[PDB]
Amino acid sequence: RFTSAIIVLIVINAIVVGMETYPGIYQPYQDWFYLIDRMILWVFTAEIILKLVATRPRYHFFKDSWNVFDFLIVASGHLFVGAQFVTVLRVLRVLRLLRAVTVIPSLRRLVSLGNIMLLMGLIFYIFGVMGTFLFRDVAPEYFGSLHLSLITLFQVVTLESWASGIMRPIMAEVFWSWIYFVAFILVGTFVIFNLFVGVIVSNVERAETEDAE
Amino acid sequence: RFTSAIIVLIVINAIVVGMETYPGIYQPYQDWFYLIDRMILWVFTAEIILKLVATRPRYHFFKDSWNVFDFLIVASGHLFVGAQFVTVLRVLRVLRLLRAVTVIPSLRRLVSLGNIMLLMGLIFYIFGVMGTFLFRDVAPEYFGSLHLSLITLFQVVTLESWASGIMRPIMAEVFWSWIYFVAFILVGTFVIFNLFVGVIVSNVERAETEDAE
Amino acid sequence: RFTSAIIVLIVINAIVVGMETYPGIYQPYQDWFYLIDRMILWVFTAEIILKLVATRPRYHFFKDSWNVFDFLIVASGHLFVGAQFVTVLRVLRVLRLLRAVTVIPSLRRLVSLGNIMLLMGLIFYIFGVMGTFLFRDVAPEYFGSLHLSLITLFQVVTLESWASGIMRPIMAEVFWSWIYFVAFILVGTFVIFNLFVGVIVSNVERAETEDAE
Amino acid sequence: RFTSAIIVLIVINAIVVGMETYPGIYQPYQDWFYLIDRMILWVFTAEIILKLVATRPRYHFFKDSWNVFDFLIVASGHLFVGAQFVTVLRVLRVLRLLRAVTVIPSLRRLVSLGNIMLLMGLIFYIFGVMGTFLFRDVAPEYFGSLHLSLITLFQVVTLESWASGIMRPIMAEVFWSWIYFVAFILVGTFVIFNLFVGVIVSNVERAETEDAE
Repeated sequence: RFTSAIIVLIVINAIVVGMETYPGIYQPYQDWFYLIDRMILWVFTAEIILKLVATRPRYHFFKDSWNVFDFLIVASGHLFVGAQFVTVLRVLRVLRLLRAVTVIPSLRRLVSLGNIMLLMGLIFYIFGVMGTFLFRDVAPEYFGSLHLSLITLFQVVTLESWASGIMRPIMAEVFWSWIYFVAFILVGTFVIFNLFVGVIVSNVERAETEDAE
Repeated sequence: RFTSAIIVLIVINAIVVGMETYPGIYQPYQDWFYLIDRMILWVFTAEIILKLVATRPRYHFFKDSWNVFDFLIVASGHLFVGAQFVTVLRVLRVLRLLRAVTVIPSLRRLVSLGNIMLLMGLIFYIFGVMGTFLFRDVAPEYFGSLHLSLITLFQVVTLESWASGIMRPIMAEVFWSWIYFVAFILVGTFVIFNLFVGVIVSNVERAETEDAE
Repeated sequence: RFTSAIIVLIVINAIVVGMETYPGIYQPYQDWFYLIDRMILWVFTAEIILKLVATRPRYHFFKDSWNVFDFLIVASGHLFVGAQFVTVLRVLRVLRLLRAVTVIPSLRRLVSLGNIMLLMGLIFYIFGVMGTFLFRDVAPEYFGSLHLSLITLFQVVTLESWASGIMRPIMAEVFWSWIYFVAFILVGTFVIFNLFVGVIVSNVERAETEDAE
Repeated sequence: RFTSAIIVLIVINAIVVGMETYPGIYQPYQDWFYLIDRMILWVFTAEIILKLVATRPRYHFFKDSWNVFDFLIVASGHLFVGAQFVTVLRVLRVLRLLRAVTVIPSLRRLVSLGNIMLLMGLIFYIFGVMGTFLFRDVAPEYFGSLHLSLITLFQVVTLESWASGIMRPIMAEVFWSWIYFVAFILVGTFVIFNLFVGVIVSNVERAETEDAE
């Protein structure tokens, strides 16, 4: 019943945080949700404390990642409303909704690429700098800076409005721009496909390892 | 021949409902399709009744989901044209075209995510509220409300016009907006891929279970 | 050498057809490509005839689909330039480039859904008619007609500009329009994924059947 | 330590090339990065030379593709700043960042379609020419030329703004244009899916061959 009680509050406070967003609800029942917040934080501190002793020596609790998360989460919520950064700590309190992941199984269940990731990162950097020198002057919004180039090239990998929005217009100035992007799309696309082809093989392999165990 | 006769009418009435849409056809042969509708509903009531007795004791019919569906469908079509909600019941009559699914096999053949679905739902809620507070004032159409945020964030997951349509314009006001969406896209995208990676493993597993049976 | 000779011409005439497109090239070497066309058609008729006798009794040739294709293709190209439909037959001549598929292996190599396809078709028809009645008046371009609805709903399945281009604007008039499309997208998307999940299982199964053979 | 030393410089020069992009940084520390470039090129020439002798007889070095790449890369960087094409050789120097791929394993690890690729290429050519004759006059930007048609048809395969951006507008002039594109999309899409269905089967097969070895 302990866990169920906690999971319940999480959902309850979770829905309340959404109500706290509405400026309207805030005028009438501003305090009501305010107090309920103080109450939940308290019950959670008590919960955390209990768990601490029960975990085994207090140490073990600090060993578990899920527990430490719940600890840190509650800690931030504990910090007085006022503070150097009243707002940030105030907003980070919403992170407690993440408690839902820890408290309930399965979710945690769901929650080998580095190599390819690094290669791709290198690729983006290369084309990012090249693109900047190639279209920054004429297209300052997209290619103006290295960071602007990074974001635009990420947009093209997602293939969102790459032609109509980016390439077609750029071709007006530079007819050969297609030479730059088509190849980029091919390489980027190709890697992504292989990446997936690799994640699933490791997936199926895990299934077999599971049967062995 | 009984089933074939029924499947035939379904297709016939199915094509007629499409004709009933055209205001033009309505003027000339309005009545012709009108009468054909009354006739089909009748033959279907007779059909349903027959099935009821044949199913075994009348009970069994009420046991089958496909049969109950056909029952409820026909029932709605039975309700007099006029009624409190003449229109709704009148439009719901089109649901009888769904009879095609029940009557013919295979279709029914085609017709383990909850966990991930819940996690994602939680995620959208979190970002939905955050986005509302972050861009609602400046971007009332997209972020104005919690529900508006939900729809816009769903659009970005589909990756449709996220950059050109949403992000680029939002960056004008908030340059850091990219920090909010890129991460969102990664998380959302990542889950989706894993979700698929899981549905297919359960799929292939079913294939093996089938051979065992 | 016979086949190689034929494959060569195909590629040669194939490149020529592309040149025949340019109005410029047409002025200078209009005749040159014109004559080369007559020559190739002739050599192909001779080829077809030879094959006919060689196939075994002439009959067998008419048994093979690839051969009949090549036959029909050449036949159309044989029809005099002038005719009732000088243009159509003239343009259909380009179909001979398809000879490349027949003549060369592998291509033919590359070149269980019906059930789902039918279900989906039914689905589109249902929503197509519903959409027409729902937004045709206000949105005649997209929903104006049943066929217009079909094309727009196909666009949304491809997920191309569904929100920014279609849904967002439609919401201006109808705020609940999202209720109609989101569900549509889910159903359509879901089926597509399962469809793929099925094509690949049949694919892998074929691989195993191949090893058995 | 030798390799680590080299991998380090690569990353260091890699970050410097990105700084060399900024016109601002260029004014203050233009020379500083300039000299560091000369120094790295030197250490790399020495590196290449050492490897040459160590490879076994100098020959073997010239046998390895990775080594030859590193050789050619450095060679271009060696060419004096000034030259017939001062700029091109100057820009190609960035290719040395590719050294990262050679020097570090894994990347190289990541780095059976021809048949389908050829078929698709043929397909694009066919539709490319047809599209040109069909919409070039009215739509010169998209269909104006054979090459313009190629790029636009590639855009539609990516499914980016095909309807809203291309098809819808084209329908204004030609209502039947949908007949041309829908089929194109189906064929192109279908092949792509099968292509993937084939790459992964070869992938999984390699996994099995690996266990055999």
